[PDB]
Amino acid sequence: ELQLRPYQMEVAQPALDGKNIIICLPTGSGKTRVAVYITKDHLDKKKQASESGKVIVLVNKVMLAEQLFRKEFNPYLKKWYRIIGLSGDTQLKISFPEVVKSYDVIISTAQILENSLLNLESGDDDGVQLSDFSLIIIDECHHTNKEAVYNNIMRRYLKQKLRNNDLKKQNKPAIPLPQILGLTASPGVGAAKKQSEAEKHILNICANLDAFTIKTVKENLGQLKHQIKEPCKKFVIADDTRENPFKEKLLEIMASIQTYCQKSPMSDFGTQHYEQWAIQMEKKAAKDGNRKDRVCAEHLRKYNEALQINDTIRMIDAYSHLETFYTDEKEKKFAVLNDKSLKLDETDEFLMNLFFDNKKMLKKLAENPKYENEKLIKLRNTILEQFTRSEESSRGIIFTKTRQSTYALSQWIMENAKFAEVGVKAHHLIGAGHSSEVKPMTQTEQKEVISKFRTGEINLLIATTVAEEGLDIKECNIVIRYGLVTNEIAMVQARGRARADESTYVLVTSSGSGVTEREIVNDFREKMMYKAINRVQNMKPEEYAHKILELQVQSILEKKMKVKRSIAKQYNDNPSLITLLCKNCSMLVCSGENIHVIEKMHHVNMTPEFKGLYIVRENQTNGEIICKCGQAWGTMMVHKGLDLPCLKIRNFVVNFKNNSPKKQYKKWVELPIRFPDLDYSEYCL
RNA sequence: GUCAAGCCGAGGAGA
RNA sequence: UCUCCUCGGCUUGAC
Ligand SMILES: Nc1ncnc2c1ncn2[C@@H]1O[C@H](COP(=O)(O)OP(=O)(O)O)[C@@H](O)[C@H]1O
Ligand SMILES: [Mg+2]
Ligand SMILES: [Zn+2]
Repeated sequence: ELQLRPYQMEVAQPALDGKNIIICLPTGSGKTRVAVYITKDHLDKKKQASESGKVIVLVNKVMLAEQLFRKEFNPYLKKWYRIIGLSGDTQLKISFPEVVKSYDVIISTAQILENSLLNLESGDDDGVQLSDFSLIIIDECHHTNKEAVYNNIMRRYLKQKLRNNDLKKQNKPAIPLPQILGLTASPGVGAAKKQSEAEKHILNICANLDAFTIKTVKENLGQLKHQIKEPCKKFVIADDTRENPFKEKLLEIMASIQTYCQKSPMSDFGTQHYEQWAIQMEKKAAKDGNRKDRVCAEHLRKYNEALQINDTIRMIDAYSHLETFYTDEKEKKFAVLNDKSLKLDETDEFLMNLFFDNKKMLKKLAENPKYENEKLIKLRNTILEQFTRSEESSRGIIFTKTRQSTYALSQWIMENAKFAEVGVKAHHLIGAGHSSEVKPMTQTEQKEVISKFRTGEINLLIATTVAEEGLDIKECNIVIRYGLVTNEIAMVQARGRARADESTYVLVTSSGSGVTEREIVNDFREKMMYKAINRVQNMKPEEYAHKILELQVQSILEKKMKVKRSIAKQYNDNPSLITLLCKNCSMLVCSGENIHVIEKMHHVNMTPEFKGLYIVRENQTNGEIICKCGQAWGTMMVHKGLDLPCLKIRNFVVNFKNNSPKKQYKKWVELPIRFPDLDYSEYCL
């Protein structure tokens, strides 16, 4: 039933007899289909030889497992073989190693594999080896770089390859390694300023995958072009000539707080260097115990966030953001005040009497349809133009950086009627990150959105970086780029998603940022890498071989050194040689001896002395903890009945017993000293 | 069928 | 060395 194309045949041809190789063709050229044909050929070959053989497909995401368990492998190969798709959300029943030798055609998110490998290498948890396979197939090879996921697998593969080659000249017995087929669209250039460094990068990839060719289509090209096309590029620039009543109204507050602080930014309001200045200022102030300087740092950081979204989003969203923030703040203050406690503050009183007195005003200055936003009006024009031009023949995708962005966009495009009168149904899309003010999403919710859009029930999918790679849509036209430039790969992989006729690509930039600049940079890199590929394809085989062997050895030796600096590198097993203080206030909290651990992940104290100090701010089981001063400390945790209040070290501050170089660490794993697990013998009767 | 929390690794961007 | 964003994975719990 599965049908082929000609160029598919010629590009596949060498892989059909050994030849572990790489492929790169433009998006939507049957890469999956040619892979599927190679699967069928491989296994039929191994059976007609009466030999054993199995296949593992690797992706770098969680949708693609079921994407390709639904649409391309399973519908064609169900008859002759069993198939199974694995991800980070499919509740298995057996384990991974057992299904290595049960279903015979697997598909996996990557890290499942490496987990099982290092389990086989560390303990007796069953695990798996590479000799338990006959073929690895890869999608989106180009992530094979410095310390990525795929790279560890290929490091182990190359190590065993060199062992095989050392046994080539020492013994007869050697292990037959599995074949490797890599697929991509752009192997991509890793930050090279020239054509030659880019060539070197291609060779680094190819040696990190044990390649022999690339096999770009050149012969059967008319077939491609009559069958495949590209969109038309389009730039959309918009400049500001407004924002003096609102934006400057906030820069006013910034100057006011700085003149309350006596601290010079020495840079511009509304950027990242200003942020970094505030961050280091805060870290030093907490390293000094100085209040009045960390706190305006944190607030000015919030104002900078508000400005940076004001570069992208209306006044109203930032008003909402800081409304949530100071709402939480006043909640903490009232919770402290409402707990045999009488005291008042001077800083926080100043900040709040500075803000809330302008809260109503800024809400009044928020709602103004005149200067809503340049880029937003521009996309209104672009969108409505397209969705009027197509007459129900639309399928939309939108990209951006953050998620709060996406939520606001979906909300507001549900609000406005010019978008609803056309009936451009909308929904956003994100990866399962349980960290935001935003409400997170679920895997099943993601898949339902995929199905509703492929159904066409949604007309525009707002998507974060989960949606550059994959999402084999049947046919869509309109894709855009809301003020985002990362590299050449995101550009090309998004610019080729309109798998349909009369496709378009768009960028939406502000003139006050080097964005279209990097647009052109990525364009040049795209032109550059094809020339580099044409160079290496015409390379001599023996010279190619020598170079890839060099780079294999370089990758393996680099691992070893990165291992040498990580043998221990910090092994002071100093249990309680510290004191943890609060960070806002310089209030002592705990020592190291009262601390214990659960699950060898979570660090906690479980003594009444730490108990009778904090407050539980209400929304109910997982409660949030706060300080007496007003600092947030941690979250509750009900572990085996024990109501242990766990915390985050990033909120607290260090003070050693020896000489007190106060520091911040941002996470537990970084620091040297060790804490023990908690024997439950305590807290009994 | 629902929800919450924390931990870790990696990439990209910027400085 | 720092920051931001993003992604993938792992455990605990509650309905
Ligand atoms: N042999 C074939 N004949 C016709 N169309 C094909 C064939 N093989 C694949 N396709 C088309 O290719 C599309 C899949 O492209 P795909 O390779 O998944 O994109 P990407 O390369 O970005 O992963 C499908 O929509 C399908 O219609
Ligand atoms: Mg693909
Ligand atoms: Zn405190």
